[PDB]
Amino acid sequence: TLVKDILSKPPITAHSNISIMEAAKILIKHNINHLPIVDEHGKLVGIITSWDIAKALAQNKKTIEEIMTRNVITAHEDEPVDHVAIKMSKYNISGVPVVDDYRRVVGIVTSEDISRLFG
Amino acid sequence: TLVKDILSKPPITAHSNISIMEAAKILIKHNINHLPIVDEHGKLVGIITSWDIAKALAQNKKTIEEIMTRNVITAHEDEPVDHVAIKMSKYNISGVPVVDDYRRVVGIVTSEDISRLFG
Ligand SMILES: C[S@@+](CC[C@H](N)C(=O)[O-])C[C@H]1O[C@@H](n2cnc3c(N)ncnc32)[C@H](O)[C@@H]1O
Repeated sequence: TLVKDILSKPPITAHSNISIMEAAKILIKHNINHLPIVDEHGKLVGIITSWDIAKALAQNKKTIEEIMTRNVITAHEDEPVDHVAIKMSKYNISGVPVVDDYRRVVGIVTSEDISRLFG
Repeated sequence: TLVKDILSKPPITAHSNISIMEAAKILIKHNINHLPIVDEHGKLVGIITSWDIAKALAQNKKTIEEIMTRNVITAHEDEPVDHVAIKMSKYNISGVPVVDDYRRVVGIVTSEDISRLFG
């Protein structure tokens, strides 16, 4: 079971220059809790969840780039699913962006996406 | 093991008239993702998570009352811990406020609390 295999839908990403409100609107619109942030060239630079929306409000930040998590735990398109599951238990995270060798975001894998593949 | 036997900290609550930003500050300060909302008597009236903070910002809500979830599953201090775990699975929830005879909040049990004891 590789990752590039189990991807079912397009990636949803955002740029870092956007407001906290715009980011929140994106989460709600797509009903997602993980939003990979890409630069103007489509390359991964960070990640946002609803926790970071709360954190931005608490720290009085205006843009996503001031609050996004910059050390992103990722999976490779050619990576095995079990390794991703272990990554997610180890770091206690529930979503990992899937990247290629050029750092483009090809999708995202969640712990619900995985929950299916084990049960 | 009753609920009262596993509570390890005081309750953390907020009033319904506080701003979205002020609620967000409470979540971040205490590193919690569930915030029971109470009235002037301390009676449970709702609950918020960081997801609700995001929802509120997206919708330009001003206070917590405008976004809080009012349909809140609870536990009593004298309820078996296992019965709380059963509720979490049954209603697909991750945080259960613990209430007393006046419906005041005396603590909260989370999914992580359960996994730490019984995972
Ligand atoms: C308190 S931790 C708990 C993790 C929880 N699953 C969440 O949604 O955030 C919250 C932080 O995890 C970070 N985070 C979530 N997924 C991540 C990932 N794949 N790589 C790096 N950081 C991540 C987010 O930036 C957020 O600020």
